[PDB]
Order: sequence, then C-alpha cells, then structure tokens
Amino acid sequence: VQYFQFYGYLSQQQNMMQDYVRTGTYQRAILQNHTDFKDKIVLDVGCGSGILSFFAAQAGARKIYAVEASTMAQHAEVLVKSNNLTDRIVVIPGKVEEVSLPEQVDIIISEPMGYMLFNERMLESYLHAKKYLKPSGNMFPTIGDVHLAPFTDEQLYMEQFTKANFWYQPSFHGVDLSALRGAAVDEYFRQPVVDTFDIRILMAKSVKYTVNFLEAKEGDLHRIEIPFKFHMLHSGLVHGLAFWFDVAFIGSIMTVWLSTAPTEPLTHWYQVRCLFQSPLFAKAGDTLSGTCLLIANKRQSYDISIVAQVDQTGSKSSNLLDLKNPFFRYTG
Amino acid sequence: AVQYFQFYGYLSQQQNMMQDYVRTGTYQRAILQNHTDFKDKIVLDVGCGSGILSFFAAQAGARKIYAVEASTMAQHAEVLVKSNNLTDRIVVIPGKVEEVSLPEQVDIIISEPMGYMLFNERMLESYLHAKKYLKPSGNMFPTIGDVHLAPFTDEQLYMEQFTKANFWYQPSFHGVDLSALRGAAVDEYFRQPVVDTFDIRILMAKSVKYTVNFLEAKEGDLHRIEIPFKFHMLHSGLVHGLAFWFDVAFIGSIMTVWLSTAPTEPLTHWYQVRCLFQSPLFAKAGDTLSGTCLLIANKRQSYDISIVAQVDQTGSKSSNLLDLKNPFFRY
Amino acid sequence: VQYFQFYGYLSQQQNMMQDYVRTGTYQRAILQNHTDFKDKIVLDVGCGSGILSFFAAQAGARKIYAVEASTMAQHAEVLVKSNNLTDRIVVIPGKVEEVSLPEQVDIIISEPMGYMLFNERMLESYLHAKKYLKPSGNMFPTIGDVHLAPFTDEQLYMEQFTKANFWYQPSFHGVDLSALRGAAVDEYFRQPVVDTFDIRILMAKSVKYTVNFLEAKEGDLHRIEIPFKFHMLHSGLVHGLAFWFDVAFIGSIMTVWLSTAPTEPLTHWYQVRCLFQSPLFAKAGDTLSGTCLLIANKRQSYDISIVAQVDQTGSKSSNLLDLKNPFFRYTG
Amino acid sequence: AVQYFQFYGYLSQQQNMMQDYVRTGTYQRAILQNHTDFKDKIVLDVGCGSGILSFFAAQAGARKIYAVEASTMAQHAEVLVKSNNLTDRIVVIPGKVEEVSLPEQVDIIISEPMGYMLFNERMLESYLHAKKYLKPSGNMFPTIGDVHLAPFTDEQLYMEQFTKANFWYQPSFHGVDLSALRGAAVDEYFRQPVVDTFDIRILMAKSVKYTVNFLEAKEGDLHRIEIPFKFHMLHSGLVHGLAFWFDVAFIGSIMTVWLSTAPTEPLTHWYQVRCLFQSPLFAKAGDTLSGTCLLIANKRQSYDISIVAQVDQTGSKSSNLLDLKNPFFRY
Ligand SMILES: Nc1ncnc2c1ncn2[C@@H]1O[C@H](CSCC[C@H](N)C(=O)O)[C@@H](O)[C@H]1O
Ligand SMILES: Nc1ncnc2c1ncn2[C@@H]1O[C@H](CSCC[C@H](N)C(=O)O)[C@@H](O)[C@H]1O
Ligand SMILES: Nc1ncnc2c1ncn2[C@@H]1O[C@H](CSCC[C@H](N)C(=O)O)[C@@H](O)[C@H]1O
Ligand SMILES: Nc1ncnc2c1ncn2[C@@H]1O[C@H](CSCC[C@H](N)C(=O)O)[C@@H](O)[C@H]1O
Repeated sequence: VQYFQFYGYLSQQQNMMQDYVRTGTYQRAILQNHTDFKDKIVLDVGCGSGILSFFAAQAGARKIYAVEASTMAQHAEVLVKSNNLTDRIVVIPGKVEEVSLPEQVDIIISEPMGYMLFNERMLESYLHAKKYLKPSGNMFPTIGDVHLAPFTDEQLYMEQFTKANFWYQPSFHGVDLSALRGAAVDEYFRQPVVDTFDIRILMAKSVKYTVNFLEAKEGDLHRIEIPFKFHMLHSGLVHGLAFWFDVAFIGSIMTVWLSTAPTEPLTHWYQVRCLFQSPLFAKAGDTLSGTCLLIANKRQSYDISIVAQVDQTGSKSSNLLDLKNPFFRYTG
Repeated sequence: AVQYFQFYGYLSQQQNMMQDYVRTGTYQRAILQNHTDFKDKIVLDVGCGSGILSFFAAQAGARKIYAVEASTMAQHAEVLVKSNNLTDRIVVIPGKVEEVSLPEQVDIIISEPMGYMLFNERMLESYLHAKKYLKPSGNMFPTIGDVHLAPFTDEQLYMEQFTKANFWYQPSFHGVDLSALRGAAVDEYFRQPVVDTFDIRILMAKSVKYTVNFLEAKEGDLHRIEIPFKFHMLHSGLVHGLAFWFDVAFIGSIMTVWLSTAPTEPLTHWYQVRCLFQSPLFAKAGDTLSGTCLLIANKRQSYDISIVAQVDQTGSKSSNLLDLKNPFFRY
Repeated sequence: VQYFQFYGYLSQQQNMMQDYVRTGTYQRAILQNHTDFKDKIVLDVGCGSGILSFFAAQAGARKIYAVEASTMAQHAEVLVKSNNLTDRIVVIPGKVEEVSLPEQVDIIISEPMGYMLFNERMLESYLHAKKYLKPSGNMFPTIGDVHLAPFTDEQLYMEQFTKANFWYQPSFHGVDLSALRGAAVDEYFRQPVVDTFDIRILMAKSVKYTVNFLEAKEGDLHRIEIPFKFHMLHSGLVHGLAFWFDVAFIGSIMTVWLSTAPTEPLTHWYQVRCLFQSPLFAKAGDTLSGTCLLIANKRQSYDISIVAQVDQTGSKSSNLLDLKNPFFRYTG
Repeated sequence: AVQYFQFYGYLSQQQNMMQDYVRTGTYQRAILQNHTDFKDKIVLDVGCGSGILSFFAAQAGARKIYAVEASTMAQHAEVLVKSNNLTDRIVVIPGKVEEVSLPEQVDIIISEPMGYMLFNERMLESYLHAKKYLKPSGNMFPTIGDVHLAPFTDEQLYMEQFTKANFWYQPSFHGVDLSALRGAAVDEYFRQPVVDTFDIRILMAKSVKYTVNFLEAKEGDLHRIEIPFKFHMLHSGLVHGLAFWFDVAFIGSIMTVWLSTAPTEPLTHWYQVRCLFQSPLFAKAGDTLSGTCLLIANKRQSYDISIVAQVDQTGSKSSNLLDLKNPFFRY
C-alpha cells in the first residue's frame, strides 16, 4: 500500500531521471510534437520530480496539472517555484483516482511502465485518468507492446539448483536440511530474473502483445492472457521465456518509440526472464505453444502462470512466478 | 510489520544468515560448550526461523525447546524437526512471542535478535519481552550486548555520497533547474547509513562502548537510547562521521563466548555501519570530540537516530539524523 | 611399481632438499653426532641427490654406500665426482632389497618418511636393510611417533558435500545426475585431506604410536593397529582425526628430533586429516574411543579404516580412506 | 596404461570435464543443432565416461547408442542410463574400443578424445581405431582438428622456470656443490610444457595451423607427427618459445560448430600450452622464423616431442625436447 515511501526519496527519482534513454526519449517525444502541446491543457499522472511536466512546459502547454501521490510532490512544488512556472504548472498531491482536477485536459502524459511493463500496476492509474481526457484527447505514451520469446541459458538454470542445494546438506552443524531442498528449489523458480543478455540466446522471434491506452479500460489489466505460438529457429533446451517492452508516443507530427529491447541500448528496466522448472527440448522447425497468464494480486503486482509445450514431442512445462519478488542478476 | 515477517519467510533469507559461519558457528560453540546451561532443561527460542538454534539446543541435551517463529518459516522449521527425529523435544510454536502462550516457564531463552547497529529491526524488544517466561535464576543467550562507536576518516566515502546528492545542484537538467532541492538531496543521502566493511586504519580514537545487559533491561528501555561519548583524538584529520559495530556475549555456566562484528574481527553478514556527517569536523590529535547518539523508537518499527558531535577545542558542532529505513549497502 | 620415475626428476629431489626443516635437521643430527660417523661405514638407503651421504661425509665417515632405485642415481654419481668424494661415497643403483653391498655397515641413514609417516611404504625398505647392519649398529632416524587427534572443522566437512552436489542436479544439459550423488559423496570422503590447520581445532591431546627402527621387522608395517582412547577437552562435533609425525635421531652425543607437528614450523609433509562421514557429537569429559587400522595395499600405500564412537552416547562412526589418492587443500 | 584408466575412473575427474561449460555446451550445441546426423540413427560414443555425450545423442533422437567406457566409470554411466529411462536406447559397453565387439555398424561416431596440445593422452588413436565400425558415408564428431602454434615473448615465464633450475647451480648447498648438475636441471625444466593461459598481446606472428581430418586419418598416422612452420615475425623481441592451442570442428549436415581453445576465445579446462626454449631466439620484425615440431609416439603412451627453430636471417638455431609426461600447471 505505502510503496509511495519508495517514490518519496529523491534518490529513486534520480535513478529514473538519469536513465538517458528513458528521460531523453520522453523529452524528444514531447518537443518534437510541439503542436500536441502548444497552448493545450495537460495531465501528468505521477509527476514525481516534475521532469515530464517541465517538458510539457518547454513545448508550450498553457496549463499542466501534475499529480503526485508520494511526498515527492512537495519537492515537485519547490521545483516549479524556482523554475518560475507557477503560472503554468500546478502540483496536486494525492492519487489520480482520489484528487480532483479543475478542468478536462487535452493530453495525458505519464511514465507508468514497470518491469515486464505491467509491474507496480500503475498503468491502471494511467488508464483510470482517462476520466479527465477531453473527447479525442491524446495519451503519451499511446500504446505499449510486450514482447516475449524462448531462450536457452544453461548457466542461469543451474544457478537455481546450485543455490537451492545449500538445503541438501545432511549435516549442517549437525542438522539434516535435505527435507527442505524441494521448497528451496521452488522459491528460486518463483523469481523472475532481472538482467540483460546476449540476443543470441533467443530461439524464436518474439511475439508481441498490444495495449492501446486510448481504448483500453482499467480492468483489462487484472487479467492479461498472452497466448503464444513460437516457431523455433534453433534447436536446444528451452529454459524459459524472456520479456521486454516498447512504448509509443503517437503525436500529430511524429511517432517516437521508447524501446527496452535486448537489441536497443540498456535501460533501468533491463529485461525479465522467467525460467521453466522443466526445460523443454525443442528443435528448429518445432512449435512452442502455450499461454502466459498475468493475474493482478494484492501486493500491487502480477501472478505469472506460464504454460508451455513442444507440439512435436508433446512434453510440457508449467511454471508459476511471483513478480513482486524478482532476482536482480545484473552485475556488469 | 507485515513486510518484516514476509522477509524472514523466504528460505533464501534464512539461508543467508545460516551461511554466515562466524554467527552460526559462534552460537553453536556457545550452546555446546556450556551444555550444563541446557542439559535436561526447558528452552525458549524466540524467532527460531529455520530452527537452527533450537537444534543446537537439542544437541546440548535440552529436554524441551519451545521455538517461536512468526513468519511462514514456522512450517519449514517443523518439517526439519520431523526429518531430524526431534519431535521428542522441539515444539515449533507459530506466532509472535508477545501473542503466544507457552505452557511452561523456561530455564533459559536463546535468540539471535540482532540487526545492523545492534538495534535495527527492533527485535531486542521482543527478545526482552519474552523474559516473562523466564524463571528466577534463568540465563539468556546472548547475555549482554556492547555497542561500539568510533570516529573515522574516509574522504572517498564522503565524496561518493556527496557527488550523488550533487545531481540535485544542477542549473539545467534537460533545461531544468534542480538547484532548489540541492539542500534536500544532501539531507536525504547523509541520513543513509553506509553498510560495508573498512580497514581499521581509518579509525581515529579508541571506541567507546555502550553495554545493555539483557538479564536486566525492560522492553521499554530500548524506546529511548541515549549514547554519550568522548573521543580523545589520536590523529589529526577530517572527521567524516562515526563507525558502529557490536559485540555479543553468551555468559554461560562454563565459559563466556563472544560474537563480534568488530572491524578487527572476521567479517559477518552485519558488516559494519558507518554514518556520515554532512560536513566533516576538523580535529587535532589530543583534542576531545564529544556529543551523543539519540535513538528514539518509533511507530514503523524504527529508529529515529540523532547524532550531535563537537570538537570541544574549536566549538565545531555537527548534528545529523539517520534514516535506518534507507541503508546504502556499499558492498 | 614405477613411482621411481617420480623420484628421477631433479625437481622432486629439489623439493625435499628445499624443505629447510627437513634437510637442516638431518644435517644438524649427523654433524652434532660426529662420533656416530667418524671413520664408520654408512648405508644411505634411497640417497636420491646424495645430500644425506654428503652429510655423512662431512661428519667423517670412512665409507658410505648410497643406494638409489631411480635414475636419480646417475646424478648422485655425477655429484660425488665433482665434490671429489669418489674415495668415500659409493653410489649403488637399484633397490636395497636387490643390490649387494660389499660390507656390513655401522649406521643406517635414510629419509623414508611419507604422509602420515607410513605413506609410500619406504619404511619397509628402511627396515629391510637391517640385514647390512653390524650387530649393535645404529639407525638414523631411530624411532618414529605417529600422533593422531580429534578435530572440529565444519567448513572442511562441507566442502565435501558442496563438491559432491554437482551430482545432485536434476537437469544438467538435460540429464538427471542425482542417482550418482551418493557415490560422489563417498569418493570425497575416501580422500585424506593434506594441509595444515590452527591447532585450536583440536579437541583432545594426541595419542602417539611408536615404531622403533632398531627393533621393528619389515612385516610389522603391513598391519598397523592404532587403538585410541581420547578424553575430550572441548565440546563439539568431531569431524574426523588429524595425523602428524615425529622422528628421532638418537645419537651417542645427542637426540635430535624432526617434528611435523601443527605446533612446529610447517614442512613439506603438512598434516593429514581424515574426515568421518558421520560427525560425532561429544562434550568435554566424554571419551572418544576406537581404532585406526592401516592395511598395506598393492599401490604402495595404506587402506585406512577408522572406527570411532563416543562412549557416553554410544553413537558411532566408521570410515574407510584411500591414502594413495589424497586431496591437497593447502593454498596459502 | 593402468594409471590413465584409473584417472578417468574418479567421478571428480569426470565432473571437472563436465563442469567445463564451453566444452560440454559446444558438444551439446553441435549434436542438437544437426539432429539429422542422429535422428533415428545408430551412434557410437568412444570413452563415454559419465555418459554425457550419449545423452545428447539420445536428445537428438538417435535410435541406438553404443557407449564404450574402459574405466570403472562404465558402471556409473549405466546407473545414469537407468535413472534417466534411456535403457531403451543407450547401451553401455565396458572395455576398450579396440577390444570390444559391437553387434552392428554405426551411422556416426562421437567422442571427446582431446588432450593438451590436442594429442596428449593419445586417445585420438583409439578414436580413429573405432572407424572400423563406421559405415560408408558415416560422419564423425568431431570431424577435423586444427592445431595452432605461434611464437611468444614472456620473460617472466622464462625467468620463473630458469630460476627454479638455478637451484642446481649452487657452489655449496649445506656445504655441497650441485653446479655439476646445473646443465641437467635446465634440460629437465625446459622439457616441461607450461600449461596456463595468457594475453594474446604476447604472441608475435600469425599462427600456422596443422589440420588432421578425422574422416580420413588412419590410426598409425599419429605415430609420427611432423609440423613444419614459417613465422613471418611481426614484432622485434626475444622469442621465448611457442604457444600451442587447438580448435575442433563438428562438420554436420546442418551446420559446422567449432570448439576452440584459442587464447582469443573463452577459457577451457585445456587452457593453452606453451613450450620454452632454453635460450630465447632474437628476431626482428619482418624476419622469418622457421623449423619443425616432431611428435614421435612412444611406448608409455606419449609423445616424444621435438622442436627445432631458427631465425633465418641470423642462422640462430634452437632445438628442444618436450616431456608431455611432466607438465607445469602454472594456473
Ligand atoms: N496512482 C497514483 N497517483 C498519483 N501518483 C502516482 C500513482 N501511482 C504512482 N504514482 C507516482 O508516479 C511516479 C512514477 S515514477 C515516474 C516519475 C516521473 N513521472 C518521471 O517520468 O520521471 C512515482 O513518483 C509515484 O509515486
Ligand atoms: N516478535 C517476534 N516473534 C516471533 N518471531 C520473531 C519476532 N520477531 C522476529 N521474529 C523472527 O525471528 C527470526 C530472526 S532471524 C534469526 C533466525 C534463527 N534464530 C537463526 O539463528 O538463524 C526471523 O525469522 C523473524 O521472523
Ligand atoms: N626400495 C628402495 N631402494 C632404493 N631406493 C629407494 C627405495 N625406495 C625409495 N628409494 C629412493 O629413496 C628416495 C627417497 S626421497 C629421499 C631423498 C634423499 N635421501 C634425501 O633425504 O633428500 C627416492 O629417490 C627413492 O627413489
Ligand atoms: N581406448 C579407450 N577405449 C574406451 N574408453 C577410453 C579409451 N581411452 C580413453 N577412454 C575413456 O574415455 C573418456 C575420455 S574423457 C571424455 C568423457 C566424456 N565423453 C565427456 O565428454 O565428458 C575417459 O573416461 C577414458 O577412460
């Protein structure tokens, strides 16, 4: 509930700000689309530091309502004063779903993307605020693609068992821990892995899943069924699925893309890998079918259910992951 | 706290404490080498986690061990009690020690309730709370706890933190002035305790110690903890803040056994904790550096931490707040 | 059979030579006992480089027969020539048990000590050569003590399981290896550990076992029964037994000791630890009883059988070790 | 050799080869990615050890795999075949490939018969021997093997080895002259191949490669192996000897896959092998350094290795023997 404490620290805000791909692209998108802003009314949902509102101001917006739920709002307000933008940017402390704007807006801007795009469940707030949009008003970003794909990583699916095996000692300071080995394995396999990777570990082309923020409703995000049918370009043991995302700022003048793909430069979102507990053997030619099912939970996250089978063999694999507790493997 | 008990509910977290040999092994050495403190006795383990301390209790020859765990871990602990044929003797009791009801009074309580700076997490309150089940002449493991503090010089540390805050002194970041929050940035980062280890060379005075005798302290003593100090400086330099570590003593019937987190001793998972002054104090050898640490307990289960210090000679004062909720693990 | 190749390399000879405790003590022992040598006849069994014969020459021996089985003999001969000792030192290529000396000798010198003293089984050659000793002739060294004692080392008994657990992977490149986990554990526990250690890991005073080279027969070394009864000075988990040895040069003038104890400086013999596969819990006061049984085998070594029980509990432990394949844990 | 087969009889030794991911993983990639070379075929694994290559064979869709192991390991391999339900398809056959009798001819032989310098251990002879069970148009894994060699400069190496031998140039060691064997000491140590890795910067010329096509070579070809070379020097310096590494290619029906032990490639358990000259040769850039490696097979299952080299410009020759029986593992 109070993960807003997390967003209160300037250090956390700094982290996002310093992601040049993230913050630069946002700026590019807005100023390169100045007509979507010149003397328009704006809603910045979750402004934090304010940076996005400050960009909307650069592009000529008349009025920008910058809503922030955390105590980061106080510093947003201090910033609007020293920049002398009190005439154009209004900070509103609170949640979008609880505060009241004095006016309908022309465009909504926000950076509500989490790991796997959906993590933190802020996109539901983004959508929630369409209640303030003027009809035919725009949203920045406008759409998001989630990509997923099969990977082969033997060493990653091995770290998992090497770790768990602490619990396979028959005499730790004289205690037999081996009865707990199974539960340890299970814990590590419930953890989505956060780092990047060589793109060569991929075994099929991604399949994408599109959310259009102009059309989608707040409740479309409680249950995200991602059906997949892969056509394996390479033979090997498949150790799980890799996920990444792209967002799109469709402006009047131009479409700008902010991509978090293994191919584009690295961002603070890295990529997310979900291991299978049973590797599937596939060969080039085969189809890897299943569905990835994302079920919104109480801890502002998603229960991930991944069912996959190789159509030719028929051998199958099913895994359940806990997105609120990931493993950050990124070191260098 | 809901998040605190979820934390110790992950096997990975229990494994990490267990994997710390110095900790895990000292406890065993403590328990086993004063077996008389256990042989044929009734034991209480407060927050037994994996169950590891109660097993050591069983090895010493205890008769009955009540192992209270409040996390999910309760269930995993009981599995281990079965697979080890200690169903005999180890009764896993799910819940908080405050809330459960043991059927009996105990000859000795054992526990590992320590956090960074000794007091972090505030489990010593629970540990002392459980004294209500302690018999007269009943021992405790640990028995006492010394907190040590000493002034340090480490400019690299100071710059490292300072330069982070100095992100917020920019005249235009993508054409945006952040300098107004320059102040607030320094405040926040320097509220952070740096957790890592260091070469003892960086220390500039014998440490003052603060002793808490667990046999005698009430739960409410820990609500306000006031640590005065007087450092007789031993080297001239910039004083960049304070380093904190703790020792713990298992005063047994046969032997005392220490578990230390001193920078001079072998490294543990607690590492050491340094706080930083926003601006270093200048001190000469032979000078006196004095002040107090105030540790006010709070709703949210920390720790509002205050450190005022002044070089008496020059009257150079420095006051600091510490946000134990936001450590900077520099390792 | 042809481990004599090993002793052919000058590098291997150098290694022993460079052990200052070993080579210095030998020298000290001989010259400090010059009367045992002045104009006496000597047999150096396994002279290698010759170093010991060269010491006997320094102490005034009339005649020294230096027997060497390996091709190291050729270099021994080259060395006797350049030192100009052809008059006093005779190199005889071959085994003691196969060559023939031209004469009975007054003293036998040799360094036939191996790991745990007995390893390599050269002491049987040392004893074998008593057939050349003049009655009331002496032997250098004269006696050896083997010491053993209980130790506590949790981390050492843990390396063993952490290693074995490679074999506890359910899917290594897709193969389940776990059926072989037991045999892996067994292999590591059959391996005596060679390094040194802090003496504080000891839990009882050593018990010694004495061989007197003046009296012992070649066949007393095929079967070495070492009965032990320890009185635990400390409480803890006992993870096996530590072994080390001492030898004694009992001269007319003086007894010199060459000690390989954890307390004396480190030598190239280090110390040998044998882990139990089941740790025994003991407390100060308790007796740790059992026998260590050393049974000479085909690979010029010893099968070690260690039976131990704690008398108070009655819980017992039995282990079998393979001395021809040790694990050298010594690094720094 | 009795000692060679005892060596691969220890699980620890099999584990060490398996743990080498580059090796173990390249083979898998090789087998699995040209599955057609296996799908529904009859396979021979020569010296299967743990059984690991035959399992990959099974995964590719083979029909019958004859896995010959000569060590104790035969028994452990069969255990794994049972616990994996591949009793179906993997027939463990104890003994040497030379001595056993397979009931059938095979569509493809697979093996990992490589040692340091490719040829060490001499198992390529066994590998090629097994061609007698190979059908016509039958493939082999690996198919070919390139040996690479190139001159290197590394004075630290040269001194390190030299200073060891210089123990034997002492006028009196505990009053004893060893200098007479000074010569013989240098001989011995410099017969040793140094096994470890190195920065590619130390190499002074493009490597010449020596290709052995396994599809075509008879067992007796490997008895005398003569490797001529001509290095067009690329830097002036002291030439301290030669570095040797090998690559191996799995020429499949779908793809070629290389497994390299190049100093430019990721490190493997074979590391790289350098030989040392007793005295370095001096060479200028643009100079030609030429000579030959002679590798004469011998009773005792090595390797008598000869290396003569001369800087043509100056006529500076250097001849060396290499004792593959005595490597100096400098890692
Ligand atoms: N439901 C909600 N209502 C108001 N603010 C919210 C919110 N959910 C998340 N936020 C805030 O939105 C911020 C998201 S991080 C984005 C920071 C800033 N917009 C930037 O682009 O750099 C956090 O500070 C968070 O506290
Ligand atoms: N008030 C309380 N009542 C019961 N258990 C508590 C508690 N406060 C903390 N704990 C539990 O006690 C454990 C402390 S960590 C120590 C674990 C274990 N005794 C060991 O030595 O490794 C955690 O599992 C935590 O969940
Ligand atoms: N049975 C035997 N007959 C002759 N020489 C033997 C032998 N058994 C072992 N040796 C030789 O004795 C040597 C033992 S190492 C001792 C070297 C030398 N005496 C010194 O003290 O430095 C080896 O060189 C070995 O080859
Ligand atoms: N001539 C021969 N006949 C049968 N097996 C042999 C052999 N020469 C060597 N071997 C065995 O083949 C193995 C080579 S090591 C390779 C092991 C396994 N194929 C892997 O890839 O990991 C050893 O176990 C060795 O004992």
